[PDB]
Amino acid sequence: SLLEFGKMILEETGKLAIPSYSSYGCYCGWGGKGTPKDATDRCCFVHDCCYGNLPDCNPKSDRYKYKRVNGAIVCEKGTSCENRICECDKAAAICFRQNLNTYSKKYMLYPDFLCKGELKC
Repeated sequence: SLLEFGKMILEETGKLAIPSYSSYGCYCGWGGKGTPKDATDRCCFVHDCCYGNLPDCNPKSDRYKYKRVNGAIVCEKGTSCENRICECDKAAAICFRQNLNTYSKKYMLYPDFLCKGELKC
C-alpha cells in the first residue's frame, strides 16, 4: 500500500515520503509524461512502470508484508499481487537510497508543464 511504501522509503532513506518523494520531478508521486529529471526521478519512472506491469493489482491500497534480514528487504509471501507490489516498492526504495547522493530540492514540487513527451516503459 502507499502508506507501507512511505514507511519503506523513510526506513531506507531517512526522508519522509511526503514531501520528499510525493511531488518530485516528473514521475514521483503523480507521474505522467516527460523525460525524468535525474536518477531519483528515474526511480519513480521505473516504479510507475513496475505498477503498470500489474493492471489487475491495486498498489495504493493492497497491503503486503516484508521483513529485514540485516539491512535487506525481504518480501514475505502474500497474494500474487502483494508479492509483485512489494518487489516494485522494494526496488524503488533501494533505488532512492542508491541515488540520495544526487537528490535535488529544486525538483521538489516540480511544475507539470516542464514534463513533456511520452517515454516508453
